[PDB]
Amino acid sequence: ESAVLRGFLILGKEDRRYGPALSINELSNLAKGEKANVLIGQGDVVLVMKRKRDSSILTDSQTATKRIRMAI
Amino acid sequence: GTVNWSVEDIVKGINSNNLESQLQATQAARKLLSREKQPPIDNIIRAGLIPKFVSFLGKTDCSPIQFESAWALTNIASGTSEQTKAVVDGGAIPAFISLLASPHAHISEQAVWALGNIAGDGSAFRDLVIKHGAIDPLLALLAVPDLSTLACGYLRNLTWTLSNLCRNKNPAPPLDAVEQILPTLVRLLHHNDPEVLADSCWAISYLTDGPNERIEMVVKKGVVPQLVKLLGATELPIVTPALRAIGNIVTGTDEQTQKVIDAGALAVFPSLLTNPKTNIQKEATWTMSNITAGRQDQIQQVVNHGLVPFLVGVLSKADFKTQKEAAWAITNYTSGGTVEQIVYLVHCGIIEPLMNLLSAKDTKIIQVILDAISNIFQAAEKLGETEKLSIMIEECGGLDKIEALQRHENESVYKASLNLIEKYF
Repeated sequence: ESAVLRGFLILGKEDRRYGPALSINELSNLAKGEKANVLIGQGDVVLVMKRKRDSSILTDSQTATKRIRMAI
Repeated sequence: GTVNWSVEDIVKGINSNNLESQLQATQAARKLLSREKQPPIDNIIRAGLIPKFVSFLGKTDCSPIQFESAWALTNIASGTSEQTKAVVDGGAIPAFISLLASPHAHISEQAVWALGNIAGDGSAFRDLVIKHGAIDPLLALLAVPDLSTLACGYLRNLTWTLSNLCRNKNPAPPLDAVEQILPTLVRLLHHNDPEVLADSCWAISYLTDGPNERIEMVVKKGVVPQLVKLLGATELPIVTPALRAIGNIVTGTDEQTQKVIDAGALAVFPSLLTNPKTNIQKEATWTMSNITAGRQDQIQQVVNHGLVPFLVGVLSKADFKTQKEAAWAITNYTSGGTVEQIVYLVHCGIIEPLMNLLSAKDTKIIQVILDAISNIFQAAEKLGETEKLSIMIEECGGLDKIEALQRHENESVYKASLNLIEKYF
């Protein structure tokens, strides 16, 4: 359990918006950037998020999606 | 002669039964659409001209009117989604794909450009351009033994359009299309032109932005060492997408993350973590946070490259969003690290800047920092040195911070802070 949970940050008590509690084994397959409730040893359910976190997708630094051809 | 026509005159010329009159009117439209901001795109659409322009794309016996219409349609397609849709709705996609075969390079180039604008609108038009068969002839334009023989602008436009065929992730481009394009991207990534390099890097940053299976397709092509080389470029337009691509890769498996470390990426981070461009510092620190979420041997590489003092620096002074990324780096480090690695972190001076951020008006960074503090105390327990740590925290005003958080609105925060105080203070 400890080894699996090292990959997650515990955010607090069970939050039903994130669905039924997973087992620790089910949690170990959770994707990056995701949250879930997990049943931890023993009896308590907590909300966790994976420590590998996905792109911010900073629109400010993105380049233009389209280009107009101006006169030279 | 074709300068400053009214839309009414353009319509009159285009409706004439005279191909030369139609050509002059189409050139007049091109000039209207290219000589100002903002060009009257909506007036041209409203005039009903798009179907005529699309028919002119097919006039193989009059290459000048193919060019003028291609340019006009490119600029219409450069606008809003509704404006790009009007171009697609007129049947322009297969007409432009046919024009890629033009014996005139300036005409093939304009078709490339137009297709880039259409694909750039979003995933649906990107995938529609692919379904109409654009990839084979686009890639065929690059099938020369030395890319340097191509006109620079021509090659830049092809690279940009290919990058838009790689862009957007809801949904991601078809796997088969990515597999077809990747070998050409690998080649463009080694081409010595700063814009080609920038746009190739952007393409790779899009392709690595997704599930680990998408990351693996890119890593297997062997491009990580070249990305790391470009990460150290002097031009910000190259460093920016190279860093996004590298950051995306280390969101993946421990093995994918190791490829980035093996390629020597960490040696660049003293400069990235102190970069005067705010967004570079932010994404570099984000990248570090996903590396310190790795294995203990990967944390040790962060240590060996001397990057912990740089994380202390960012935590001490940076844009708040960058400081938040640094805090994430620290909770991840302390969650996965050895006792020795954690002792080292404290010796580098992490405690004071960590405590100073507990006054932030951000619940998440508070949760992140309280978790980091808890992890550091757990290391201290194993060495039996919790009192030593408590004094350090008390002395930099940290205890006052934690004491206040007992009356925080968020339950996880006041429970966590109550626990630290009850247990160590």
